Amino acid sequence: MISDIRKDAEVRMDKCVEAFKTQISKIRTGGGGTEERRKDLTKIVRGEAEQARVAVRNVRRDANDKVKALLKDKEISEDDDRRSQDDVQKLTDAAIKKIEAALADKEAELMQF
Amino acid sequence: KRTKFRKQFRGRMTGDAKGGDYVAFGDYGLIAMEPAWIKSNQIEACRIVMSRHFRRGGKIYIRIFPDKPVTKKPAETRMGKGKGAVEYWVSVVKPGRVMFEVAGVTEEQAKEAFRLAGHKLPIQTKMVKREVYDEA
RNA sequence: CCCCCGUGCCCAUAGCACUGUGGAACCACCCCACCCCAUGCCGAACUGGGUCGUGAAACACAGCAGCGCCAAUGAUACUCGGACCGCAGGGUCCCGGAAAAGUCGGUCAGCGCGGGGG
RNA sequence: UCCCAAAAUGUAACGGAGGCGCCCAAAGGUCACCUCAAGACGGUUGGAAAUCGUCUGUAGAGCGCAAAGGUAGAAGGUGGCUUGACUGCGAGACUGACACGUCGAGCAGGGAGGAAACUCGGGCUUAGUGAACCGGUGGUACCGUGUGGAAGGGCCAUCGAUCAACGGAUAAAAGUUACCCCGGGGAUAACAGGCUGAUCUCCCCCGAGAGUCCAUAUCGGCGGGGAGGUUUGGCACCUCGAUGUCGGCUCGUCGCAUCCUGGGGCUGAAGAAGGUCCCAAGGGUUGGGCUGUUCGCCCAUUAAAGCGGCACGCGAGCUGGGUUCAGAACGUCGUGAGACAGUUCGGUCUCUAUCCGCUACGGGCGCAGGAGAAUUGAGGGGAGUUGCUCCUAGUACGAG
RNA sequence: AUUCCUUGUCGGGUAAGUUCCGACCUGCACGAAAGGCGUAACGAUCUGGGCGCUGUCUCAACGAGGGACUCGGUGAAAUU
RNA sequence: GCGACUGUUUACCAAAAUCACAGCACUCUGCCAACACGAACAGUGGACGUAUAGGGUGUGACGCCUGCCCGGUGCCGGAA
RNA sequence: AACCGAACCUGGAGAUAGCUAGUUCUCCCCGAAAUGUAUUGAGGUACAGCCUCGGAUGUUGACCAUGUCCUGUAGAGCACUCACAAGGCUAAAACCUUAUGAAACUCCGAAGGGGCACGCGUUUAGUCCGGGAGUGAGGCUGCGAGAGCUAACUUCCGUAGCCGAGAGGGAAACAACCCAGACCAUCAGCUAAGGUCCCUAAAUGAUCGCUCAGUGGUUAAGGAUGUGUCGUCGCAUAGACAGCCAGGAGGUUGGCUUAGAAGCAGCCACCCUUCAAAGAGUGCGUAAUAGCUCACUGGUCGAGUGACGAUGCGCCGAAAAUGAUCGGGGCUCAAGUGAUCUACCGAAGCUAUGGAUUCAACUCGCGAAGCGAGUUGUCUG
RNA sequence: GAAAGCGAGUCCGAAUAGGGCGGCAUUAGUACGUCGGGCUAGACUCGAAACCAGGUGAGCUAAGCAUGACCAGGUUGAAA
Repeated sequence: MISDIRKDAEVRMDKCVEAFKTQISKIRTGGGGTEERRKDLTKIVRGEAEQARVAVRNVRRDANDKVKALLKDKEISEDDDRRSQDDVQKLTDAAIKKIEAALADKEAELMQF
Repeated sequence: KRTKFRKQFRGRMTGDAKGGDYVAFGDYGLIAMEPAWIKSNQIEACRIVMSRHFRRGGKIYIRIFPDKPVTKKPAETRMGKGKGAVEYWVSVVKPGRVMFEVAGVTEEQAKEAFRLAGHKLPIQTKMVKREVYDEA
């Protein structure tokens, strides 16, 4: 059954990450950096990362209840609870790992000029 | 590369070779020296290697298609039922058969062709030539 | 000496398939069929009553090595047992046993009882 | 039912695939009779399949359902009659440890189908099943406690259990314990060790390609060969009549895959500041905020602010912040008691060293007179860090 | 403290805050009499900050007194 | 932050965010009360009380408050 | 009334205790099991398996042969089944050629194995009845498979040996491995394993070579013409590709595509001439050419060289934590190692002299139980 | 044999098939003893946590009740 939730989790997750990763490019007007006008712009970037974190947590606090309250109806025993956790972590941690990595490059451009 | 429809699991055993053929659909060949497990993730891996070296005129008759489905190690406790048969496929290669062979290329484009694609091989291999006749 | 009819052993080193020789005796077709008996529908089969003609066709003998079928010297796989090797995958040495396949070759039969004919 | 095997039998694994807890008023019985799958050429409200027909045809189809064996003289496809899908029985065998279980020639009674020899005691065989007890219902007039019956009992037959955790305790039975208690276990877990090493860490081989040019200055797809064992873990072998668990504070110390220094090579190295790889563990490697942390972020520095061992070094050294006793609270699960690698406030961890080892200090004897006292060095320990600045300089150097 | 998901995200005090106080809201699993939200005074309650002082600390040093050490007297234990 | 407050407790590991409380609420009981102790139509406690009195439950200064859902459960009522 | 999730005291029984611990005199004989089945069973117990005692039997046991039957691990293989390598060919299935895999494919198919009667070299068990048992997870190792990185001094079947309840010697130390199964006594001899420089015995013995690492003392992909030995390609009055000086010629004259890509970023194709002779180009450096070289030529040296292919030995690869080491010392004037031989050493094995014990039969004596005597074996430890 | 009951035979059954037994290699044995063992009792010995019955005391601590005891000093400042 984990092979079913894994997809539904990765698809929806990567679908968002791939989306925001493209939206952040719409913020960059050109060069970025015109006398002090560099940090104030970063404020807009903070929103992209903030909304990203939540989006990655939603799927975790949504797909989990779909299985937790499912294995209680006499269908799936234990030993799968933690198994499902380590499954969403490899997706959540990986996502955040890409976000911070992406922002590291974006910030290097918005401050470059 | 990949199968279409098979059973659940299979077996494993080291037996003698039943195909003492050196030349097959070409001129040169490639024979191993010691038994080894050739993973399906190697055939396609070396395929692109023999393609970037051959310019217009590079055909290969791969007949070492993996037919020995195995299991894969879990990630916690290996206690209970069977394992997952979803990972990779290998094929027992008894020293005496051919895994790689081409035709058309020159000697220099052959002695080095099979030379490059051989480092990822668990065992050592060699090349062959004419003087190979079995049946009609 | 031959040949035909049945019925056996044998159960493709006897089978199929190219072609031929055979109908006098035997053999089949064919003819007819109210009813015995009979077809999911037809008397093609089964079957009752029976010529000539015929023997492409079913049969019967015969030749030809196309294909089937059988198929050994040598030799390798494996190998009881005996003695070892490499971290291992796995591998060898000694004494016997020792087949698949494929090579040569060999065939399309051989052995009876019975009844009918020259 | 196969498969798994040390090849007759047999045989394990929460080992690899699949079926049963029926069905058949008759695919049963007996007797007659019919040559299947499938392709091909040619025709139909057909243009995939079937159907009709003719060739082919070791049967490749079928056999109610699972697989296998069996595979045509038929069990295979039809029809008549029929209902042995029988009572009384079994020589002698298969199989089982026991109780079951399977197969059976021949006997009899009476029947069924062929003309007959004959076949016939369910179904091509293998699953479609359940002891014993307790009770229902037909037949039989063996007991029936003074005799005579009867009640009740016995025997034939048969019915009832989804006893399914199916060789099966009661007619009938769920939870919880962090209030916990007793008997035992390292033939079973968590710490640690160990074996291991998939995962981790790291070294090496191949050269796709980036790198203007160029594969290896650097970086190295795809794939590979080993290493170390500090990580997840697997196995769980000493240790559950007790190997105290994280972390810190204290004390340290050892390895190199060397963070800083130290010498080197290559550079895509002008200098300068680097990279990288090689050699190299003498010595060194800061102070704080947050955190219970190891770990990590940040502040201010530095030659640098290394990685890992040592029972994740160190509690018969300390702390007790963390977690795995009691109370209490919250969310949440639970009808309840209660519950949670969920959080939360609280929470007694044990003056008196034997032996080894260790820091000091003495007492003996020996060192071939008995003394005083001055020394050699076998060997052994300690120490061994580094910045800045100026002098050569603003010189080699470089357009600057 | 209820929010698993990182320290959730801006903000506040700090040189620097996985904490704490304002807020946002996505409350894995707030909430109305297992009461909601709030509240002056009180609490050997818990949490965070500041003032002051300080051997808590950077490092301790010194002094003292009670053992510890030495001789006479009495002389135990767990363990084994 | 928790609780309102003083007060209590886990004599020998936890005094608190426990409990307790003043305050609010649902309900029960007019009889030899509900109720409780009792081998007892004995006795006694509820009370030499008597319903804004008595038991039960929960909740808990004081302040603004106290939503939707009785299907299931239990509770009273009905009744061919 | 100092350990209260139910006080304390006395009795109910010394509750039950399938769990634990302990169980006391000697010698002799035999000698287990950790398997199968069932189990509210899985450290428990039942039945059998295995042990012993004795009564009947008294060769049927046991291995070895022979003939006879049944399997269809190993292998193989295609025309069956599921997958599968290249082309044909057809409107892709099929059919063809070449080529395949396979625990759950199979028309083939062994070894060995199993039932049987039969006997000898053999041989000395076998069984039936009946008394009393214990064991009822077993451990390692090679082999044959599952699991599982064909990872565990991992687990689960089969099988053999050992352990378990067997010492002794060997492997430094070491249930497992190797040699061997210990009746007693012997300052007695021959061997097996394994060894024979010194720490312990026994050739620091022989012959032929391999080695030079100090390998022999935990590894591999992959590298190095390190040395030994086998076998293939071109030449010395062609007086050799490699060493020393010279030439290392031109033309012709478009690509895709650039500011350039008119020898060497990628994608084509790659004639001719003059000659003693010169490329259909194996590099370096530049933005393209220059410039350093390849093949070919002259000369003088030139009885030897250059390319791999196979194995015997070895080097690199090789990084660990309390101090290092093959057991140690050391060992190449080898005490390392491949082959050859012989001698010795060395177990409680075999042997010698003596003795004791268990079972049988053969000469005994006594009227008997019984004793002691000689003989073979045993004395299984 | 289930039993009626019959018997060197008796049950299955209106059949001559088998099971039980007799004859055949023919013990019929019994009582006392010693010794292996089995069963029933403490039943090899030692050890529970716990269960039940009766009894012991609130000179423990928990509380009620009757009756007495005690609270240096200082501060604050209610109603009336």
